[PDB]
Amino acid sequence: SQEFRSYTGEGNNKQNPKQGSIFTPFIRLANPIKFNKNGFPNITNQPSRAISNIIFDQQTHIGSKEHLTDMFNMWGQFLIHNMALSKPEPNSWPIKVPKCDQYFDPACIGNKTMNYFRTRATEVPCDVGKTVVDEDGKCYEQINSLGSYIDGNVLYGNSEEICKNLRSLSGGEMKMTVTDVGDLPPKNVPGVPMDNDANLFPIDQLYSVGERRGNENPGLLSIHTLLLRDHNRLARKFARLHPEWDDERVFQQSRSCIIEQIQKITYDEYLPTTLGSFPSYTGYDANVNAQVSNEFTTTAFRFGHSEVGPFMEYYSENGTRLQPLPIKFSYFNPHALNRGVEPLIRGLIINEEENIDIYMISDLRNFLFGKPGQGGLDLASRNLQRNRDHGIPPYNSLRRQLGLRPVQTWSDITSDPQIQNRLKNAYKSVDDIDSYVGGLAEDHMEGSCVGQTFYLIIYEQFFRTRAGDRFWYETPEMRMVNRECETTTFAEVIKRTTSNIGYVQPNVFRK
Ligand code: HEM
Ligand SMILES: *[C@@H]1O[C@H](CO)[C@@H](O)[C@H](O)[C@H]1NC(C)=O
Ligand SMILES: *[C@@H]1O[C@H](CO)[C@@H](O)[C@H](O)[C@H]1NC(C)=O
Ligand SMILES: *[C@@H]1O[C@H](CO)[C@@H](O)[C@H](O)[C@H]1NC(C)=O
Ligand SMILES: *[C@@H]1O[C@H](CO)[C@@H](O)[C@H](O)[C@@H]1O
Ligand SMILES: [Ca+2]
Ligand SMILES: [Cl-]
Ligand code: NA
Repeated sequence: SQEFRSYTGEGNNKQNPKQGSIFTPFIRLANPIKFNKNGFPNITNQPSRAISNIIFDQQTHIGSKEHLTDMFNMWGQFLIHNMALSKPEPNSWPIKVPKCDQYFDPACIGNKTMNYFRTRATEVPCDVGKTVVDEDGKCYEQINSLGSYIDGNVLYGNSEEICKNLRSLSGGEMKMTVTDVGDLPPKNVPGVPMDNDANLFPIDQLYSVGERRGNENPGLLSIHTLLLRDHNRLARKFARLHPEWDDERVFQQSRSCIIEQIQKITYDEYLPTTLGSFPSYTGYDANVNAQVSNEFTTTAFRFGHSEVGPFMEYYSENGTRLQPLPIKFSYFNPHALNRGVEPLIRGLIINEEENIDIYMISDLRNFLFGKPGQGGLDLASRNLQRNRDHGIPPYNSLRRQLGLRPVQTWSDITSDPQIQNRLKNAYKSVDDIDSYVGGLAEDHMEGSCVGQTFYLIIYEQFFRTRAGDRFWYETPEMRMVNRECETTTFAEVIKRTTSNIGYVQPNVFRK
């Protein structure tokens, strides 16, 4: 009776069963400032949408200075969906639109807003860890509505019941939609609630995968598809190798391989690209907590929104460039896979992404439901709100609490005058800068695509989600379990799972 991971994350740490499990408070690297959970946070800086217009506005293409690909940030978005979800409660703190905003209030009605709901929170002890006494006299911490471990929840769901509805229960395989253009994920699966944020298409047309927001964009769904194909491929092998294994055993052995495949790409390919390198595994530490930190998911790792390019490229088998799909048209759009995943994959690995800086494309920052005065969303604003919702300390306060030296003037953050000016325009002091905008404004660390601050927060998180993981693939007991897997590089998984994909570079995150 071999022991396999749970679907929720609990049981991973023997001494602290719930450690890292779903629906548990986030960790803090730095004390939060009072965020007044039950009301609005007391913010003296400019509102989120103002900071968005002043700092994040983008009018031209910059292009990744590190020469990274769209596939790189598709994995980043795929990676975070394995780790953290800040699920909101019906606790409304709307985003105020400045009067006369050309994108959300051209008629100059100064009461226009964008929907925002504060993250689920729970009362915590005031004399434990890094918290703060809220303005109502109690201490609160935000709740991670997802397992903190990299455990394939993106494919298999967050519980037994959801998992056994996504899988065929035959040969240990996952349900799939067989089509004229390869195998695609399933649809209309009972018990698998899928997100429809943009609400362009009816939910019965969305694909049913282990992660609610899997339909967010097609490039994300494509990654889901290939790892599902690779899963059913391994299940057929284990079925032939071990005919005595029932459906449950073939599935788990296949699930175990895919989890290892996800982990290996992250720590052998993704992180060395993000941070320039990464130390080698040093063994499981039962005293390390793998739980996600509030600053990691809220602040540091949200850099990807800066790097998303405006267009999604499509290429055919013979290498011809097809009509690019603009991001704004791809939000929760299953039609993007009508011609299979191969045309997307080709575009993702060849097309260079956007630079990680203060600028965010307008597909994300100025997305509209229709006319310029009725509805829409601003991802830059949502991030600022979330940081202020969670009580992320100011830029210089965070650095101090991370063991870094605080900045003294604007030039200490960057030499680019236009960045300096936009910071002067948005904030009157460096000690008023939001950690999110400050870390983005920093110069990239040597060999990295992020600044010193974000570098430190990201490095600190992924050290723990590896060291604190009892089922980490590099541990002796897990090399034994996964002795018949076929874990390779991401580029080779693509070839294994695609039809006539064409040329694929070894590192699909670069060039
Ligand atoms: C649409 C969105 C994306 C691309 C078209 C996109 C992309 C990324 C990348 C590439 C990331 C990291 C490398 C990344 C990180 C995180 N995102 Fe995320 N993202 C899109 C849309 C959203 C939306 C909407 C949210 C929630 C907005 C809000 O906070 O109100 C979002 C969140 C995050 C996030 C926080 C994780 C969490 O706890 O939910 C990241 C670390 N992304 N995105
Ligand atoms: C808001 O913060 C300012 C200082 O940042 C403080 O003077 C003021 O009293 C605070 N307001 C509330 C309602 O807490
Ligand atoms: C905002 O509230 C309603 C929105 O329907 C609007 O009629 C009203 O004029 C606005 N309030 C102002 C402008 O003070
Ligand atoms: C093959 O290449 C030609 C050349 O432009 C292109 O028009 C056609 O769509 C391609 N068809 C494929 C790859 O099936
Ligand atoms: C915070 O605390 C309770 C414990 O009583 C949790 O069950 C729940 O998540 C709430 O939001
Ligand atoms: Ca950018
Ligand atoms: Cl500098
Ligand atoms: Na997880």
